[PDB]
Amino acid sequence: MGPVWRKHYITYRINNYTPDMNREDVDYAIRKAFQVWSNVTPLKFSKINTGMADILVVFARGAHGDDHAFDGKGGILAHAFGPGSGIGGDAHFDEDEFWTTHSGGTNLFLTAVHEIGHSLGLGHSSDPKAVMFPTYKYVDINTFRLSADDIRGIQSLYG
Ligand SMILES: NC(=O)[C@H](CCC(=O)O)NC(=O)[C@H](CCC(=O)O)NC(=O)CCc1ccc(-c2cc(-c3ccccc3)cs2)cc1
Ligand SMILES: [Ca+2]
Ligand SMILES: [Ca+2]
Ligand SMILES: [Ca+2]
Ligand SMILES: [Zn+2]
Ligand SMILES: [Zn+2]
Repeated sequence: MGPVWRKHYITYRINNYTPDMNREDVDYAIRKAFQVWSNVTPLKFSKINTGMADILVVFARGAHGDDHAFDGKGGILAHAFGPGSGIGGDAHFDEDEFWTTHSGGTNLFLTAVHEIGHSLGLGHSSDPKAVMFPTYKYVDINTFRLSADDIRGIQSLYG
């Protein structure tokens, strides 16, 4: 097992915005992704626009300051650090991907759901129907729901 936030009130901040999408559409995708996890836990998420946040959201390309360089278009889409101080919790998205509000390119909302799972301390699921399954695939975003496995996983960390 890994680490967890030793608190239930968790802040996030968007460091910077992909030019792929409009600013409002980015904020929304991220907000809705946090809400997915909020809906099945006691966790409360708050966006801040300046200052120290628990989870920093970053778009960057190639080698971008950690031990985990991105790899251009395709392959790695994003990654996130487990709960902890400093870079802990932070979620990074590869700017070399084309981020979208829909099924075009790589869907930011679905990807954020997956990465925030990691930011909260989840690992991967062996269940192909779970959002924490290790590879991207588009599913209808209006009908999207966490799988029972995702809910089991997150509730085992936060009660
Ligand atoms: N070359 C690679 O692709 C490597 C290989 C994996 C490894 O060995 O680390 N991947 C990597 O390095 C990184 C690691 C970071 C992470 O895992 O988040 N992974 C990645 O870059 C991929 C991260 C990702 C994983 C899953 C999803 C999604 C799943 C779903 C979904 C919805 C319903 C049902 C089923 C699925 C919607 S969206 C989105 C994004
Ligand atoms: Ca990539
Ligand atoms: Ca952090
Ligand atoms: Ca891009
Ligand atoms: Zn990174
Ligand atoms: Zn993952």
